[PDB]
Amino acid sequence: SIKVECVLRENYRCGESPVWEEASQSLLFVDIPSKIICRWDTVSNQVQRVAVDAPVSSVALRQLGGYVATIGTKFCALNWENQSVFVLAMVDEDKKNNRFNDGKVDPAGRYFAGTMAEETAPAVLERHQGSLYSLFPDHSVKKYFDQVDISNGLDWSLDHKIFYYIDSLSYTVDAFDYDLQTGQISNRRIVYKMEKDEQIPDGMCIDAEGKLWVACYNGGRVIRLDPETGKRLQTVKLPVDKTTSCCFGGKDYSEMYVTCARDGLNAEGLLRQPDAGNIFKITGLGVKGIAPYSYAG
Ligand SMILES: OC[C@H]1OC[C@H](O)[C@@H](O)[C@@H]1O
Ligand SMILES: OC[C@H]1OC[C@H](O)[C@@H](O)[C@@H]1O
Ligand SMILES: OC[C@H]1OC[C@H](O)[C@@H](O)[C@@H]1O
Ligand SMILES: OC[C@H]1OC[C@H](O)[C@@H](O)[C@@H]1O
Ligand SMILES: [Ca+2]
Repeated sequence: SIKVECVLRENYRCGESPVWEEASQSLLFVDIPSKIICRWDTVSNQVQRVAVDAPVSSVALRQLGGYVATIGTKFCALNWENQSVFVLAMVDEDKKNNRFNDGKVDPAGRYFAGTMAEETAPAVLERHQGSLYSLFPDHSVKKYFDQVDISNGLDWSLDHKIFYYIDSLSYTVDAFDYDLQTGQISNRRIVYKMEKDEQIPDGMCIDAEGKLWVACYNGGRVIRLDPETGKRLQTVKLPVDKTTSCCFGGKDYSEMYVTCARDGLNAEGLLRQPDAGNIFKITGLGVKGIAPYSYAG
């Protein structure tokens, strides 16, 4: 029943931030070092790209039209019709060598995204240089906490009272109390401790049953976690090791899309993993996900 299929063979260097746009039946994502925001029309099977001038680490839908994205250390807005990209807000202005990493829109339309020191190789970087931010609908930015190694996967409970969060080099999935009307968070705690063979926790999405799916970078898998118990429910393996993120999409959010990377693989690794950097689809998981929220500014 569970089927893993490589569905887009474009060999991205580090595919990240998959988000399903049901209005266009398209998958949006980024290829970070390639400095492109990608939109894959799954019907026509055509990919369109917007080139940007710095590494781009996440993309989200913008409610009023178009898209938003994290490029370098700037929150940016994109009009797809004119390919125009402009800055909404900047962060980490006191940092020499930082960039945004993962980001996602909360259930009130705020664009959460966190930063990291820039890497020279995978997970080789200055420690604790990142912070978590959110871009509010009025374009102001809230700073939540600092000392982040690599800001990564994040999502919100279905009752909108819990915020789930991954700093990759903590090797844990954490939770906070979260207030929907204000976007405030409180009382960080560990919810899941990654096993050795699960490697580095990367991207994460919630499903319609309130369980969490986490992409395991270097672990060649996604895992399903119960945040209520702190236990793993399921593991699904993929034929690429550097699985970076996941989201639900397609008909009624019943299909999972998984991004991955070829950056960091040596000659032998590339040969063992011919689909490194491609987009995968997983069907038959037996759960559906939920629609992404759109940025409200
Ligand atoms: O550290 C290697 C990779 O780990 C996963 C991060 O999301 C990505 O930005 C980073 O480049
Ligand atoms: O001051 C009370 C208010 O504090 C903020 C909460 O989001 C709101 O629901 C509550 O009513
Ligand atoms: O959302 C389900 C659970 O997720 C983990 C949180 O630490 C816990 O407080 C919450 O009840
Ligand atoms: O309520 C503000 C915003 O919250 C996110 C929703 O996806 C968007 O439609 C809404 O406009
Ligand atoms: Ca990531």
